[PDB]
Amino acid sequence: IVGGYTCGANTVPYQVSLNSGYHFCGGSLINSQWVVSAAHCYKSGIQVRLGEDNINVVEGNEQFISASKSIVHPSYNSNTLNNDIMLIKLKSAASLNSRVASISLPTSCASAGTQCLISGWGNTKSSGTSYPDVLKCLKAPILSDSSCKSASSAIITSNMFCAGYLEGGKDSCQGDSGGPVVCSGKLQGIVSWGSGCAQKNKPGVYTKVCNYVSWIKQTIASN
Ligand SMILES: COC(=O)[C@H](Cc1cccc(C(=N)N)c1)NC(=O)CNS(=O)(=O)c1ccc(C)cc1
Ligand SMILES: [Ca+2]
Repeated sequence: IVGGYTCGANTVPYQVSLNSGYHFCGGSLINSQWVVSAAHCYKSGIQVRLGEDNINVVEGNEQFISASKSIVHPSYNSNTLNNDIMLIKLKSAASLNSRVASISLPTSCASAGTQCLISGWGNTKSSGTSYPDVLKCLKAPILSDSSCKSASSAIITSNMFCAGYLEGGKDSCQGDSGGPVVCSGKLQGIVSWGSGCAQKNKPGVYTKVCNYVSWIKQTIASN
């Protein structure tokens, strides 16, 4: 996260860290046994870490649980990042409490102008690299599709939405991928892609979760 602030230990209880010997992606706990993340974060041998703040120090509220199954969206296109979403089932249900909680799925799609909370342990520099050990937070508004396409010229599908600032300076970054974008207490997006980080007229692009609720629900019900 670039231009954000330190969230505070466990103030974002649904945030998870995907670890394969090191943190490589974020994720969101949607219930005691399932996590949602980005399809481009797919990898075998994933361990989910819950209740994390400083990912390099055992602080006492963590739950480390291995994944038993990973399900990338059937229509994920790695070239365009369309349908960049994946579900991860935990080998065992996590113990939910004040520091480890799930985030609800949306019942409707959020509108441009809505303020959302984005979080992660990704790079904090727009130029060069500097990885924080504690969770960073960023408040950012959903941008209109027209204002976005008009700025980045990049290809934005109906399963994506831009959030951030066209002036640059604040944005999600490398290592934040798969992380949550929460608006109105519901999971509305997943950190997906962008051109560099916090560059002017290059806002972050997120997976539009409201379009996948049916798939998520059905998949969780049969797996
Ligand atoms: C990959 O390294 C990076 O610094 C960022 C990471 C990232 C991830 C998720 C969201 C954001 C964000 N800004 N909100 C940033 N992405 C890039 O810089 C990618 N742009 S890119 O134009 O460099 C590019 C595009 C496609 C390929 C195969 C490789 C590189
Ligand atoms: Ca820790």
